[PDB]
Amino acid sequence: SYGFRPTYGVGHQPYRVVVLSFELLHAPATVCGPKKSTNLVKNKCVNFN
Amino acid sequence: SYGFRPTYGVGHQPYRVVVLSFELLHAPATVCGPKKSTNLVKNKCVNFN
Repeated sequence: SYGFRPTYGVGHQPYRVVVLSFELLHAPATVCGPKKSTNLVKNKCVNFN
Repeated sequence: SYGFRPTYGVGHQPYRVVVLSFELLHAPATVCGPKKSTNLVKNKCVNFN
């Protein structure tokens, strides 16, 4: 057990760490923001995303 | 002279440092642990160390 106290230097103070672990998979997309969906074209070249 | 004091942050606190310096030489081995010596074979292929 560590035993950190609030009156010492930063070398013995607790820091909450969120280890973001992820992987780019074959699965359908889940979490990629509120970004605007656009229209669809079937004959013209576009910069699709 | 630094003049260190025990009531300041870690940026101004003395740290004892042991600089390990070594080199892999032709000389016979000296310091490589209590690891178990094994038997010897003269006709069979092995993974020697």
